[PDB]
Amino acid sequence: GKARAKAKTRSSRAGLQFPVGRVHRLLRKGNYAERVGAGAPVYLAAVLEYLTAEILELAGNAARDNKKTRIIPRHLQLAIRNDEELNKLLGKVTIAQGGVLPNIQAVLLPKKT
Amino acid sequence: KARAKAKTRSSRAGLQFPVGRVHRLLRKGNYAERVGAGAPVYLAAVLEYLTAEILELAGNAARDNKKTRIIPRHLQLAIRNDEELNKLLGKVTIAQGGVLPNIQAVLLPKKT
Amino acid sequence: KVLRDNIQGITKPAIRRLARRGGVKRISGLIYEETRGVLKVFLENVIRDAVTYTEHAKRKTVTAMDVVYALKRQGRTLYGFG
Amino acid sequence: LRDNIQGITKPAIRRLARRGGVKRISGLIYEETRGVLKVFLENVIRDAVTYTEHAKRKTVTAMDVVYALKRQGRTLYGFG
Amino acid sequence: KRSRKESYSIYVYKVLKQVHPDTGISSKAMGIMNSFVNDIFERIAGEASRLAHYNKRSTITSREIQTAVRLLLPGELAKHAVSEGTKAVTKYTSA
Amino acid sequence: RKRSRKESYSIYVYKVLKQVHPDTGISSKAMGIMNSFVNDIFERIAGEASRLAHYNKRSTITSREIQTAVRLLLPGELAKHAVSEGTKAVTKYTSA
Amino acid sequence: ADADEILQEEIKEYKARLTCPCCNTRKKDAVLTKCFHVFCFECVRGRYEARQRKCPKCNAAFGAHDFHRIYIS
Amino acid sequence: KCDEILMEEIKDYKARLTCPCCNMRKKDAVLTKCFHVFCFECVKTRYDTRQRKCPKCNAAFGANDFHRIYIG
Amino acid sequence: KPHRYRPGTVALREIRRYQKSTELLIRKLPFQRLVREIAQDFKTDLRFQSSAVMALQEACEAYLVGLFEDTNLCAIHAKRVTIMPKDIQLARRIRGER
Amino acid sequence: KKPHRYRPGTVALREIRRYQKSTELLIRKLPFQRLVREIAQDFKTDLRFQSSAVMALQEACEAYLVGLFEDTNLCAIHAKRVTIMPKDIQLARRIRGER
DNA sequence: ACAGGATGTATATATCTGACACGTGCCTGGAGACTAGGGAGTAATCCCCTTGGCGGTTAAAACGCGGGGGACAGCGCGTACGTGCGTTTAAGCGGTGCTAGAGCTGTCTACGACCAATTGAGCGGCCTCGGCACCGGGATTCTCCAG
DNA sequence: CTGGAGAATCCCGGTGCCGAGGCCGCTCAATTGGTCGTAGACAGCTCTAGCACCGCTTAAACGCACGTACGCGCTGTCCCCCGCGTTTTAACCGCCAAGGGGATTACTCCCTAGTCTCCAGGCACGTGTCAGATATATACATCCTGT
Ligand SMILES: [Zn+2]
Ligand SMILES: [Zn+2]
Ligand SMILES: [Zn+2]
Ligand SMILES: [Zn+2]
Repeated sequence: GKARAKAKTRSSRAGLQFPVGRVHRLLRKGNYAERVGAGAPVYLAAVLEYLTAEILELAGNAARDNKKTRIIPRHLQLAIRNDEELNKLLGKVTIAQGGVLPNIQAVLLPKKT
Repeated sequence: KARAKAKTRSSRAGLQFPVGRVHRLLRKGNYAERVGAGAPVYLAAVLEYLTAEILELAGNAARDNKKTRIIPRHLQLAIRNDEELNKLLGKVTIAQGGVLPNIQAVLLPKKT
Repeated sequence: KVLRDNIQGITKPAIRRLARRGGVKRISGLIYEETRGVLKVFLENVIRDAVTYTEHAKRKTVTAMDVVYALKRQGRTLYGFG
Repeated sequence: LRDNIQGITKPAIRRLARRGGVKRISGLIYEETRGVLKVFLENVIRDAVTYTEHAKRKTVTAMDVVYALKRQGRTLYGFG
Repeated sequence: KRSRKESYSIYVYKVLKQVHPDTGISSKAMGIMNSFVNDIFERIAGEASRLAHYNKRSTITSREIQTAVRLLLPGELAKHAVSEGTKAVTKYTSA
Repeated sequence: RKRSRKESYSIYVYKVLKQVHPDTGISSKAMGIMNSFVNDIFERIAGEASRLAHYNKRSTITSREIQTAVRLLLPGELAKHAVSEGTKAVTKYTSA
Repeated sequence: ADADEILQEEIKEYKARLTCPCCNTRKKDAVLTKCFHVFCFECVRGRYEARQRKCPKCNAAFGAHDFHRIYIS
Repeated sequence: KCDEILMEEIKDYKARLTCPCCNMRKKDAVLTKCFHVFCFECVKTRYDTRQRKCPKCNAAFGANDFHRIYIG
Repeated sequence: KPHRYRPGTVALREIRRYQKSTELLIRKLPFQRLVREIAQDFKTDLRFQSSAVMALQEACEAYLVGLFEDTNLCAIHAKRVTIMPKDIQLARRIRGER
Repeated sequence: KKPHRYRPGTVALREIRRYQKSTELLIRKLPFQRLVREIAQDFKTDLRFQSSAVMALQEACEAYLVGLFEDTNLCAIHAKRVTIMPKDIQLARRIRGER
């Protein structure tokens, strides 16, 4: 019979904002393996969404104290460099228009006699 | 029923390294859904050339060490004494190869 | 048209600014020529990789994709360009 | 197994420095070298144990170790 | 016809509005975010492919992704990502 | 309990050594070093060529992807000599 | 006149075998300890840098330190 | 004055292809310890007299340490 | 009476203002000309997208800033506040660039 | 009379030459194996190690410490010192990227 | 700078000894031959968008100068480390013994590929208004000389 | 040890602007629902090697004595780089303009996956034998004391 469900995205089934279907397609066309399991895109999309949420929360926190309601690459760079764990995750990665983390060596400060 | 007996693609290209095994590993390694005919030939040629270079340098080091058998120390000397071959394998360590013998000039005796 | 000695275009105040962003207080006068040298070596490596990528694509224009692949090649992954 | 980092003795660290072309070694070098060696082992062994756990194995094979080293940009030749 | 390209822009924006209801984002920052998502996806998928090849498995499952996450992500971030992935897989299995 | 079958480049490395150093042997540990080196370089060239085919939206790896991968990965004059050797082998294979 | 011509001819002959066959521009100062033939140092250094580890005339394989500088004078 | 350099040119080249000690025949031998070049029969006869030292730089060498060369 | 700052204070002010800011510290046209010169040294008759040149400038500035950070740390290690070419060479060789 | 005594440094140089000419392991095998097992039991209890795995770990650690001591010696020479101090290792590791 | 005494190192012969090189039997993984269908090479077009020039102008670079503060050589010291020696520790080697788990094999079933229909998510284009850059001025804070 | 003067910076507020985000239309790829094949989980068996203990030997670790050389602090001196004002210059923005080739489409052909059979290249195993440590025995290159 033609009685079938209309549509139900795998992202909504897993309760994810990130696309399970697009991640599955990219896994299939990326030549990673001959086969891709059903739960592999779900797990990968969940991990990607968690990492995105973490970095975006940190970036919004960095933007809030700068009196800006709009995340810029400087805020993302500050969020990544302040968080030493995300910093070590993205140690060998440079961010365009992000600047650097403001720090000066303690010996370079004035003697202040 | 008449057919050619056999001729390996390594023999066709004049290569010692296996073109067929390289082709099989290229398909089985999930690199692309298709692999050309000349790609394993060219890759086997490149692998054989690199093998010949490193082996010739290692044999030269072995002869300079008065030994007719190549040991990992000779291979390490071959890598570290050739700058191009050293930076091709810069992030690679060799088991039981030792290190290239060098001493910083400031550490030498002052001759006083 | 050909281009010559544009490595001098990376001027002394520019190198001083780059060192200031790197938290450098005092800069020797011989820092600048070595900075030109090392920046030129880095640019030769990256541009050679990008030009090889462009040549493989049968293209005569170096896109941002080629530069991004050359950077992710050398352990210098760059974000914000694709 | 408790306190086996002292098993990396002082003369062993001096021998390692001698292979590294070090002429003089401070007395405080050995503890800090033991610490950084402990950090290096923690990283490599953690990756190797993860590789072993994925394979549903209870034995850490040499291939797991070389995969762990290759992950950290420290490729090692001679063990597969 | 017309060029078509896909990106994680709407997904990143939905996550942002979930975590920061009254915060915006710029085009350059969204490019940073898309590059980050593709880079991490490539790292995890390549590591899972390597585990599948080492263990002679012909398929990538949630076990491969979990092992790749444990290998690549550092420490507490890896633990939280593993928990989130397991939660999503269990939720997807029920529905 | 039967016997397994493990593939290696040992005989190929030995053939190359004999054709470059006719009266020089190689130890088992050095053979393991050589096999690991061949596997590493093979996987490196293959991964770079796979990424090259992915970037150009190409479904096949031909001699040109390996061409580009060798020009990239191999440094200095190793690159051009391996290019010459690979092109020579490809021409000799297409001729015969 | 004849003596000067003969002397110039033998001087040219001396120039022939005192100059490296690979370069033919400037004088030999090195020897490969495998083929026992005299060349100049930077030509064989370039060939080793060009990864051409064969002698220019007898094609004998030589190592990294199978060539050393010759003190002619 | 062109000829004045000519026999001056002769004595310069003629000196450096001949043996430092015998000074009468072209050099065709080397010493690999001291990186110096002598002729063949001089090093033969001076090895036969049981003195294994270089006449000019005083470098000790063995039997296999010196060999024939083709200077040309 | 002229007013002068003691040496180092203005340098510290530049350090602060260039660590707070994110814009490119190299003039765009000279860097573009340098990139084009190196490219034509590699392959002649070559064209560059503007995004490609901007990405190259971002990468080069980031690399030079990191190298100068390591060079400054080398300077402090030698009990110095000024950087020297030996500092750059040591940092590059430790990083594996030499 | 007058027992022989090498000056401080020449024995060290002789050990440098000997241990750069040689290739063997510079750490005793049993203590390093015990250290590896100690560190490994913090990740998964009741764990077994292939012998070749322990040799591979030992080779990797020998190579890493030799390279780290090379960079440490270069840092010490940079500071116009011939002795290596902990700050040398800290600087070398931080430039290499671990710190 | 030069004896020489001693220490260490580099050459020249017997001698075992496992490891290495070669010979055999399989057997399964490459080779031959042939099909078919899709990937890509080639021809054509078109429309971004890259390159090139000209002009204003103005921010930035280059230049020169005063000086001060950091680099470096030299000195002194004192202590931390190197070298050697006697002592103690445990590493190493071999041998045995037990079994846990690596590794392989046969079932089979339950997931993953494949495919037809489709439809709702996701991307391209439009447009608007508000977050933010900027201008401008005052207040605050940092620096430095001169008391 | 601060006062105060000069200069850099923060903050407050109005204004315009351009791009962030919401909306609309379309379209194509993710979804649903089946079939079918085969990948792997799963139990069972084998047997390799990992682990544990034991004992002897001796290499190595360790503790200490003693000297010395070098790490470090201080002093001088000196000269090189920083701050700053002025002049030049070419970067940058705007605008114009041409055409190069990146990107897309359409067509065809040839190149590679897939199959089936077949055989020989390579792997596991076995076995002779020979570089090769491993000693001594002898002849130079440094190390250090001494003059
Ligand atoms: Zn020449
Ligand atoms: Zn010759
Ligand atoms: Zn003579
Ligand atoms: Zn001599």
